[PDB]
Amino acid sequence: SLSTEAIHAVQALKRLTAADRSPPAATAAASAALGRLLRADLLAAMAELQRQGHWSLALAALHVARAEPWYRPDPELYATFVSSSPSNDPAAAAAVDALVEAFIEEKERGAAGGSSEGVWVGEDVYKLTRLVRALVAKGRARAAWRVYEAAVRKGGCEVDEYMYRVMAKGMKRLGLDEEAAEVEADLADWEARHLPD
Amino acid sequence: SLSTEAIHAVQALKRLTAADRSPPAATAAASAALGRLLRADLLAAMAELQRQGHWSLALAALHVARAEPWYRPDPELYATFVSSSPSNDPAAAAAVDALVEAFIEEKERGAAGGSSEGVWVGEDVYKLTRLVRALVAKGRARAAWRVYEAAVRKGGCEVDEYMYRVMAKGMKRLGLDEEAAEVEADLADWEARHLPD
RNA sequence: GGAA
RNA sequence: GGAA
Repeated sequence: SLSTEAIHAVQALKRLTAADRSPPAATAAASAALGRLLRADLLAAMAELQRQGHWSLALAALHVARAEPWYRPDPELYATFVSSSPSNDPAAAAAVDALVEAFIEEKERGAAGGSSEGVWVGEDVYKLTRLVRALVAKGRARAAWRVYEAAVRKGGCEVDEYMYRVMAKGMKRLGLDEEAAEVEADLADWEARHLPD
Repeated sequence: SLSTEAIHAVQALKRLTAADRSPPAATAAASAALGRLLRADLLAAMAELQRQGHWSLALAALHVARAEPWYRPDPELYATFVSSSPSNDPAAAAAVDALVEAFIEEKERGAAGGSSEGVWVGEDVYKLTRLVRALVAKGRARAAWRVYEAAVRKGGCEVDEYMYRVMAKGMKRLGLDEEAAEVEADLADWEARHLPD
């Protein structure tokens, strides 16, 4: 739920942008209304905006969160944005992809670039699977494939049958067959290492 | 709350109609009991009747309010009527629609018919969204669509993500799919103008 | 929140 | 479940 500190933060951001909805006035009100909010409250207000359908304003709270010190690239955080994005929206579709790009960049910008070893290894499987599954739902095939190819195939993050099953079905159901065949191959290799006899 | 002037106004209207409930005797008691009541008191008595379930009597206080000098077409005022209407009532369902018709007519009858420029532009988004959302709740799809098509699409009233989300889900959830697809299109166009990069 |  |  929302603390009275958060609910009022959302209220403010809306009353402010009520008069000016342009993108420059948005991040101005977002930064002002969600400026030094405790990690917990900021994160909540962000999801509260998503819930209400104010996606653009949620992205604003996302740019504010990035400028905070506790901000970390979270697969789940992004999954939310992907899920709460307007369907049948070419503009939004792009933002979703650009978002997925930001995530991977941020992730590999941390102690990566040559990390001993791996930004992606040790990543939360469940949360990562949620982002992927979410993208495959909105139909961002290419975008879903990039997270996989980067975190599982190149990133060396060990996932499970559930993850593969999601990607395999996803890619095959969104046209990317060469991709689907690869996922089935990775799984084949997975099942080879874990199956018994 | 109700002023002693209002509470007694409601009391009267009821005691009067108690003997005669017919529609002609209603507006007769409504006009008599709520005749020169201060804008504030009249409006309150109206909502008090709604609250009690006396919808027909609320409509009577609405016809009296229309004949007043301070009366203005208010999206919220109507939303109340739509909300307080008896569910599963074919008779009431019609009145709700006729009500929505009255609203748009009244709105465009003012300084409109060629206003430089727009009766609808500058309208209160929140209040307008409440009427729409209220109609979509009672399931008056066509009626909800008319307010949108007139105020947002033709009226040129600039709304937000929350408004679209309401209409998009509403139309799609009430059978009007062609309508829903259009709302998603308007939003797409909205998100194109306001999203970043 | 555009608020049993 | 990686959860109208």
